[PDB]
Amino acid sequence: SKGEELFTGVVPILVELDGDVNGHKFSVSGEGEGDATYGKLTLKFICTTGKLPVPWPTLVTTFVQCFSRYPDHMKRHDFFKSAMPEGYVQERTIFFKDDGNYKTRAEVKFEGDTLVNRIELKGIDFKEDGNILGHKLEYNYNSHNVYIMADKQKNGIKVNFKIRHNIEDGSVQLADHYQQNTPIGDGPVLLPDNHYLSTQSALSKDPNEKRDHMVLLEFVTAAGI
Repeated sequence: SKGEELFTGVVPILVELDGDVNGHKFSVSGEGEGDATYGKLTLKFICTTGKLPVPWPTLVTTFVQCFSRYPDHMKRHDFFKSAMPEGYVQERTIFFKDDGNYKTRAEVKFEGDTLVNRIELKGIDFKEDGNILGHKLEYNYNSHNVYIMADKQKNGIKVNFKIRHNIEDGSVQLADHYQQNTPIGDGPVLLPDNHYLSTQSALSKDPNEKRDHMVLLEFVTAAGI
């Protein structure tokens, strides 16, 4: 396919987010690199408007699936890379159990040789005293499976999954994800058979960094075929 060749080495990544959660406005910038050969991502995010109003972990999923490692035998199912360099639109709705929801819209594509993820986030109906606004989530992250399916009507894919956020009291915060991706260009893309992505992520901090930020290491590989 098209994009395949674009991912053959380490690619620099730029992440830009504009958000509003219950009237609290904020901006985030992130930079790093991805190496789809190992399904590996390394990023650092910085809250540019000051203190992040929600917990960092809640934004992970929002902050580039084209960096997933697809095994040789599954290359024909890699929609993400097939949409490059023109890119794709990724939209979601994220429902926090017994809490508010996030609505996101992003464009992911290449600007020169940098892979760009530009997002607009809108959060509503959050409880001022819930796990999100109340900042009760631990600073860590779990492994998940992300289910993918073809959408022949929109020439895209539909994706669904649940994230499990650990709460400081030992409990769990569920986050139901509903997602749609559609190509930006008019060129051909690869529509996949049902399959899934297996994820793992580690969160850390930069000891010498005074701004509000998050350091992220993540591995993702496709499976189920």
